[PDB]
Amino acid sequence: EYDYLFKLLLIGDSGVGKSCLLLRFADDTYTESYISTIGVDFKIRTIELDGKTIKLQIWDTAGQERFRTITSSYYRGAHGIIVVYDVTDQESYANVKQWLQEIDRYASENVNKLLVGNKSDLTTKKVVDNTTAKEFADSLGIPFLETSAKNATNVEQAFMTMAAEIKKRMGLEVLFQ
Amino acid sequence: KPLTLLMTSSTSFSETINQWADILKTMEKFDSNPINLLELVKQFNLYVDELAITCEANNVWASTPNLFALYDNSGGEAIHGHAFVPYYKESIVLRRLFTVDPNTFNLSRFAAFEGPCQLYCAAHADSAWVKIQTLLTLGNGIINTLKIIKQAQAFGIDEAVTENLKALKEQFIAFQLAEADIKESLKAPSFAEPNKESEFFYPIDEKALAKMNGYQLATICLEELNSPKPSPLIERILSNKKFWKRINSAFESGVFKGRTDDPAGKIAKIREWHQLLQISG
Ligand SMILES: Nc1nc2c(ncn2[C@@H]2O[C@H](COP(=O)(O)OP(=O)(O)O)[C@@H](O)[C@H]2O)c(=O)[nH]1
Ligand code: BEF
Ligand SMILES: [Mg+2]
Repeated sequence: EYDYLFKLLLIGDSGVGKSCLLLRFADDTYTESYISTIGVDFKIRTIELDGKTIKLQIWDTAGQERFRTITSSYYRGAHGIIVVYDVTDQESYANVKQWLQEIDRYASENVNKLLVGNKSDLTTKKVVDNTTAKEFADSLGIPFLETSAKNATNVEQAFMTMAAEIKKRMGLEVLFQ
Repeated sequence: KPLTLLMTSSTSFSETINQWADILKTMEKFDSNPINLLELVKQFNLYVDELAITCEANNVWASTPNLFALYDNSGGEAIHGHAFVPYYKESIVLRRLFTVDPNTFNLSRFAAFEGPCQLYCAAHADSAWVKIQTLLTLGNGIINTLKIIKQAQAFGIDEAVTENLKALKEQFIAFQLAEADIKESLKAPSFAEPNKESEFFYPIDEKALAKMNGYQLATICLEELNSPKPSPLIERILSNKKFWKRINSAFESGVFKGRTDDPAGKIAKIREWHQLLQISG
């Protein structure tokens, strides 16, 4: 039984670590196998925030344009959407702008967003400055976070805070007209 | 009032779709649980392979770097286990790009072509490659939708077992329209037409080969072990002493670890073969 049922969606360029992120959250495991997601997948994990029990229904999407038609059809029905980039991949960060566009286009007007830079454990190759990124996120009233799916760094937090921002919006919507 | 989708009034992906399209063309009642997606994966993969053979035979792709050669921004770096080699045959890239893994129902990564191909698509919308992508992508999709549907149902998500299922069917139609467009194009005539050196790459001259770096060369050697018998191309690469430092270096980088095609076994073999060929050049 649960108090809340939130539906989340992960999006971002191919190979940035979406699936690796979701697996870490749901199964606490990490595989190094080079597998690429077809279309969409989903895992489920129940958390409790503020004494309230929240069910998370999380869907992974495929980053390749050749799958967009299939993935896009999953936006509108989402409470929150985590956009992911690779801190070692400059182009994936530059694509975040376009990814945010796809949200305005398929997603509900008042859907919760969240910016994530993954692979933070790769200190040597990191190429996207955190600072530069918190700015952009701030410029949009969006939360930000750097995760490593390999290590569990900030992973549980990312999903936790997307969950938190939803309960907050869910609550304001019940309150005001 | 069970309706799981029925397997054999077809044993080939294209027809087996429409025994299914057929009866989703024909309602209320559904255990997807009994459905053989895995068998569906076995068929689709043949569909892909057979469609690839056909393309290479009809000369449909028309040095001879391949179609995607001018769009490589990889800097010769290895992208998730694969480096870009401009001498891959288009029909192998095809295969690598759309064949579904039976153990995960996802794709094995062929990352170095993921971007150059998209770019190529954006610049040749009328191309055959696109029409083929459109088709095989829908094949991947159908597969996926079935996977989802099974577990959605299996999990509850009445919303899920429903809204997809509308779509699963809807994909069937666009497939057909695809089969139709592709078909007409392969009906076209073609003059006759092979490379003794490799099953996978176009011919590579001495000059071209030496300009490859360790990741590119390693990638080629790993690709050649997909053939049941040692290939001339790999003997050429492994028998050259000047290449080895950078091939082994790339192996040690750890970049190929995640591959699904037993890189450990392949690499162990390659090192053995090189040891052998190092004697008597
Ligand atoms: N070092 C490191 N590598 C990662 C991390 N996350 C993902 N990767 C690598 O990136 C690849 C792609 O991850 P994946 O989840 O499959 O990407 P996506 O599902 O297409 O978004 C993985 O196979 C890993 O090799 C991470 O946190 N640290
Ligand atoms: F490469 Be992942 F499926 F976006
Ligand atoms: Mg994925």
